[PDB]
Amino acid sequence: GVDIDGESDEGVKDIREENIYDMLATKKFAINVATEAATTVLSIDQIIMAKK
Amino acid sequence: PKAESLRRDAALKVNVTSAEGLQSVLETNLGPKGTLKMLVDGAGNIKLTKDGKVLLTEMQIQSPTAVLIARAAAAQDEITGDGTTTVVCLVGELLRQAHRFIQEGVHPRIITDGFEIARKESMKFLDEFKISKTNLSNDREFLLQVARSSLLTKVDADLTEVLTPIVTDAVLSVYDAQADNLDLHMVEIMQMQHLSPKDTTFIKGLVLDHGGRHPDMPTRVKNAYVLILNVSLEYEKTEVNSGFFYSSADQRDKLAASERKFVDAKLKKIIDLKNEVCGMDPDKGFVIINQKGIDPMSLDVFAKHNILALRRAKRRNMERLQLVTGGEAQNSVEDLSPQILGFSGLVYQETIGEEKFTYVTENTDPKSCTILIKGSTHYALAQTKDAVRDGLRAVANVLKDKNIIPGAGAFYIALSRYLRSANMNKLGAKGKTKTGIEAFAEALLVIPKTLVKNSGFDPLDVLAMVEDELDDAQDSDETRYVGVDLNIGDSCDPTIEGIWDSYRVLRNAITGATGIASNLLLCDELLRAGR
Repeated sequence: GVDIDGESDEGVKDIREENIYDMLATKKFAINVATEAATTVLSIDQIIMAKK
Repeated sequence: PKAESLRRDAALKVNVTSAEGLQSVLETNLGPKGTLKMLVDGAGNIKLTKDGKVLLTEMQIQSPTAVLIARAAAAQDEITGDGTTTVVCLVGELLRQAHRFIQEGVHPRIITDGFEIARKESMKFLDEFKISKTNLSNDREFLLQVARSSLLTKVDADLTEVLTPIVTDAVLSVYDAQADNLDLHMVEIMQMQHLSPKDTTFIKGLVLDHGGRHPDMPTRVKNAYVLILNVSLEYEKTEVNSGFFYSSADQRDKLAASERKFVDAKLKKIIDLKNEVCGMDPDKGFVIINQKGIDPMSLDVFAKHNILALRRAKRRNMERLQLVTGGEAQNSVEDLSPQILGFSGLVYQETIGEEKFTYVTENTDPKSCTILIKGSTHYALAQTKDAVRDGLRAVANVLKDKNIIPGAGAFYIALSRYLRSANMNKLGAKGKTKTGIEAFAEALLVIPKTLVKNSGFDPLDVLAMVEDELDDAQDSDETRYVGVDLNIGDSCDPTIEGIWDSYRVLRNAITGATGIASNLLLCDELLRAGR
């Protein structure tokens, strides 16, 4: 993974040593939300509002 | 000494120019490759709709020219229900094609009269181009591809496969096979948040708002009798004015229980009906509707007998339950009869803390349907509902009218080719009529060019491949329909792909857009009066 460093010498280390991982239910469900969030923005080519 | 020929041209040009701005806005969202427009009032109202008529109602236009454009779709949504954006594209583009002819000195009457002549000739070619479809119920497999025409337009095509069986099975289930008609008012649409739009499923019965809350209620009840209960089970009082006089708190329960005996006396006759007919028989259930409220004492009584308790039902939804279940409304408990009980299938209630729905589904003759659209966000509820209401009204004219027309610009390209070669052979109208027919033929070719423009493919290449294919089909002595394929970019067979449009939708689209666009060029001057 991406090591914070600030210690030891150089390089990275196994993330499984600290028992840190992302649950599949969190990652898999976040992909469907991230695609639909950017789809709405790219699909809107015009906006109309009023002064408030 | 003032006599002016300067009245030739006037704000009519601005009337055409104002229509050009509305065209460029509604040109991008036309078709399944279009864009999803978003309008915000500023008070928290956010609606995302690709339909043109829906958006124009929330936007005020000072230009009177665009007012008649929005009013022209009033008859389209109430009859055809589809193609509101296509009609607007035909009105705006026809003004641009006629702009070059006005500057050359062509009088607008010949331009106006030339459109009515081409409109009457288009109706003669429309009867030969249409295809009559049988009323047999074996066409459901063919109706699946036809229903996708309205579905693929308003969504990203990922939810089309989910809503395809729901829309198809909704109309055909309640419709016996005959001429008759179909009624979309019997289909109710409800919404609930905190769920994904991919969970949308078909509902055969009616969905109820307030469900029963108790841990011991049975989850699944198969073959249960529905009984309408019109009496209030809440706390009741003596029929005459009185009061509660108690010296101690123990004496209050004696006077309070005296008024509660009226409710408990009617509950003894209700529980006896369950054990009277199929009491100990397996796969049996007894469900109480009870539109009115429920007292907390009956919660433990109905739980021991596995009786579903419901309260606070909508008055409009009760009229449909009498048709689906068949049980008559029972006002008095003493008059309750065993024949009042109806028929129902397996009833399962989903457990959710926010709301609980009761499924009336799985009936012999429900004669009703419910389309449940659920989504987490606000725009997911409005966008999907727009595709369902447009899909039901598009198929509505498919079952009523036996004629069907291929879509994807099949009729727009073919009609422009027929009217082009037929004008030189007839020559029975006038020599100046060619300006109106050529402008009307070129105004119909914008629809196939608009669909391909949003896809990114060159509109010049698709126009040449279709015209070259139609010339080879005439010399081969056969009938082959050609259409625009947006995914690949080449031509396609509309019969194999399954793109089809109703006859009444395109009939009023060409006729409606012709009269409205012709009346725009008839305006001599724009007058401001009344203030």
